[PDB]
Amino acid sequence: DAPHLLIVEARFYDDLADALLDGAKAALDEAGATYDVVTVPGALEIPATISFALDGADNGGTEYDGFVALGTVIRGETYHFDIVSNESCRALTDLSVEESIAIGNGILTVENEEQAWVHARREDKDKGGFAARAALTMIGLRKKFGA
Amino acid sequence: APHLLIVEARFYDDLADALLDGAKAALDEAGATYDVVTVPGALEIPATISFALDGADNGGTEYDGFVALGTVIRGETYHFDIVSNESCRALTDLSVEESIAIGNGILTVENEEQAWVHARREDKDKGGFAARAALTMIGLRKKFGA
Amino acid sequence: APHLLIVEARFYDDLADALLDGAKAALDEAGATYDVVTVPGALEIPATISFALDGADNGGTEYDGFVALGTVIRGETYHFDIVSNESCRALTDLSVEESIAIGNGILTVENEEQAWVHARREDKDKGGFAARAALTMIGLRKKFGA
Amino acid sequence: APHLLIVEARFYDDLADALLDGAKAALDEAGATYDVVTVPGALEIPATISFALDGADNGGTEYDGFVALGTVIRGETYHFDIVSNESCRALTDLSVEESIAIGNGILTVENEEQAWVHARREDKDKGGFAARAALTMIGLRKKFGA
Amino acid sequence: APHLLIVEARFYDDLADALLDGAKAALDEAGATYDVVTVPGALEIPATISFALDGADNGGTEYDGFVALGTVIRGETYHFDIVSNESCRALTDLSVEESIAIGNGILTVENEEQAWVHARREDKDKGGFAARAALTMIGLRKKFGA
Ligand SMILES: O=c1[nH]c(NC[C@H](O)[C@H](O)[C@H](O)CO)c([N+](=O)[O-])c(=O)[nH]1
Ligand SMILES: O=c1[nH]c(NC[C@H](O)[C@H](O)[C@H](O)CO)c([N+](=O)[O-])c(=O)[nH]1
Ligand SMILES: O=c1[nH]c(NC[C@H](O)[C@H](O)[C@H](O)CO)c([N+](=O)[O-])c(=O)[nH]1
Ligand SMILES: O=c1[nH]c(NC[C@H](O)[C@H](O)[C@H](O)CO)c([N+](=O)[O-])c(=O)[nH]1
Ligand SMILES: O=c1[nH]c(NC[C@H](O)[C@H](O)[C@H](O)CO)c([N+](=O)[O-])c(=O)[nH]1
Ligand SMILES: [Ca+2]
Ligand SMILES: [Ca+2]
Ligand SMILES: [Ca+2]
Ligand SMILES: [Ca+2]
Ligand SMILES: [Ca+2]
Ligand SMILES: [Ca+2]
Repeated sequence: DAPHLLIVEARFYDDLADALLDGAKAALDEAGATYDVVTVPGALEIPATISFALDGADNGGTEYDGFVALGTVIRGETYHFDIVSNESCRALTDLSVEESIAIGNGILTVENEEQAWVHARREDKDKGGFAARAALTMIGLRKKFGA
Repeated sequence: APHLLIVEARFYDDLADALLDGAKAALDEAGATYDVVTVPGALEIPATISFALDGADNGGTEYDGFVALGTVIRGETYHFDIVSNESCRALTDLSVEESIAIGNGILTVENEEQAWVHARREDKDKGGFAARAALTMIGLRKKFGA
Repeated sequence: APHLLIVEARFYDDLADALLDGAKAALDEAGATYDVVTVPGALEIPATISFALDGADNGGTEYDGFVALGTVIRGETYHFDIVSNESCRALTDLSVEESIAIGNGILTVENEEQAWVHARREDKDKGGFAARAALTMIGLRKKFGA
Repeated sequence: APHLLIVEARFYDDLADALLDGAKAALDEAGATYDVVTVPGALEIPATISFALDGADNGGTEYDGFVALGTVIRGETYHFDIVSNESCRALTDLSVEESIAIGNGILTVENEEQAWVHARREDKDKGGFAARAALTMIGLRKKFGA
Repeated sequence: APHLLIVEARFYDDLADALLDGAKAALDEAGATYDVVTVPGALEIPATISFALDGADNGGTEYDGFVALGTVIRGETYHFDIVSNESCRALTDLSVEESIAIGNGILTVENEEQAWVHARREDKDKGGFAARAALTMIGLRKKFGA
């Protein structure tokens, strides 16, 4: 009866990933929701992964009520940092719309590691918790609208 | 009488109130009805409209149009620019792909000051503008017989 | 003679008049006829063309092409490059997905000065260029027998 | 022998000539045949390829590949970035979604000086590079038996 | 034993070799096999994977995953961000729409220096990272039973 979420975490920056995951798990536990955690190398493969889960579900696999995308992108000198954020979020958005699924976006895109922590920590901006809660809210709306 | 779904990303509460106030006032004056659904951020507004559409296709409330409200204030983190681009990008695709009337009231400003200049109905009234746009689009949807 | 639908985003009233004047001159000059539909902003131009396409598939007016007109001036707020990007993005995709003739006259400028330099038929004439591009695309569409 | 469609966005005539010369040369050298269709700007190149594909699916000329030729020179207007992004973005989706071989010779430069360095066959020969890329992709299209 | 398709955009030959060496080393170390196909630039990598997918649906080599390798160095021209943007964008959509395992080794850097810091297996080894990312995705694709 409790929603079962799939947390797809891009573990590029491990310590930041743990902050986000701790934020997300905290919010889900707190809400009485259960979850599975899957780790991917970077934000770029987060959408594909949710896609794998959806197709998996259609093949009798675990059926997730929603998803929590966790990740961190720190703009350094390279332009690929803009690309990771943009493409991962872009694909997630399209995904949430095209598949009409509940997705909490916890993909952090900051200038430096200092703000990354400010957003990743549950003690701070708690983006991971905000994302997990966002997924729940969307799970509720998805249910309300009878999508 | 058109019945709209107002989807507000209530990130900044005060601003959200201003925008919603603008949207509601504009629709009231046009004699249009509406429901208000709340989401945490602009990023979930498009999926929300999607939910509404699927629900409608499942016998649920059928909406004539949508008013998306939200506010994104660019501070320091590169995270603000993405919220604006995606939400509005997704809304644009959605309006086209689904051929629906969408008033885009997702405010993307530099700082809180201009946010209020745009959010307040006494000012630029972005919320009202978006609501009116939805009505205009609802009318065009009907004129072309879409 | 080709019959085009001119979809103008009337945000800046005077600049819209300039683009519209430019678009009409080019079409009148070419002998093409047209209807003009007005929307509040560039963001609703793609959906409007979408409405017209579905309207036509429902026995409504069949347009040979489209001329999208609009102007976005990048001021101080971040709510400008998004309008042009998304409006143009959806227009391009629409032209490919639906294989239709679309003249893109959505003007994206840094300031009011270039807006006028591009919007005036007497100058850059962005509207006429878009109108002419639409006609060109109508001819190519027929030439390829698409 | 592969037969390709060169779609040239002829906005800057001289540069267009340089790019076209480069593309034709590369195609001639490879013993490939080609048709040339001209469009006003890079923005209509993707729809044009789309017209040709639908045309082909209606018994029209069947092309083995495409060579998109164009030039965008970034100056002041933000519309220059849009043309570059949109045309190239649509071409890419088109190459993927339709599984066709496309050589991208849409030159996006800062100034005219570098435009010539890239456009001239004697120089960087962007046109020939795009023509050669199209050929390469045609061969690959066949190697995979897609 | 997974069989991957390495699609390398060989624009800067030496850097391409660094990335390929990094990709093969990672795949050989995992016991995975692979075929290597060369394209002229990052813009054709997505269409190439598309070719491989179709070819597979026509009884061609069935790949368990893909490793996209390439390098884009941002200079003065704006044609650099577009190559990285579109290629990566196309790859991302492809991986989602086709539910395929794709390791993105398309290196987007500002200068030759970071290009070398990332392409060398001895250093950041983006080629190996992409290859390993592809393997991880292959494993996940199977764990989820997609
Ligand atoms: O999640 C992230 N992934 C990153 N890797 C890119 C991509 O997400 C994939 O892991 C890999 O490129 C191949 O799929 C990042 N950077 O490279 O900087 C980053 O900041 N964040
Ligand atoms: O509506 C907004 N949402 C924001 N959050 C992003 C997103 O809309 C979602 O709430 C959440 O990311 C997970 O879905 C914002 N910022 O982060 O700055 C903002 O300014 N405005
Ligand atoms: O056509 C324009 N519409 C604008 N409005 C945005 C949008 O096009 C819609 O009118 C409205 O947002 C709700 O749909 C603009 N700005 O806001 O700056 C602009 O410059 N040009
Ligand atoms: O090919 C180009 N077309 C341009 N026109 C834009 C577009 O390609 C179409 O021609 C027209 O806008 C209507 O579709 C350009 N600029 O405006 O600068 C440019 O630099 N290059
Ligand atoms: O892989 C790359 N291809 C490049 N060429 C662009 C494109 O990838 C194709 O090779 C060609 O344009 C025709 O499709 C690059 N630049 O132009 O700079 C680059 O840096 N990297
Ligand atoms: Ca750790
Ligand atoms: Ca009809
Ligand atoms: Ca001046
Ligand atoms: Ca045929
Ligand atoms: Ca097969
Ligand atoms: Ca250095």
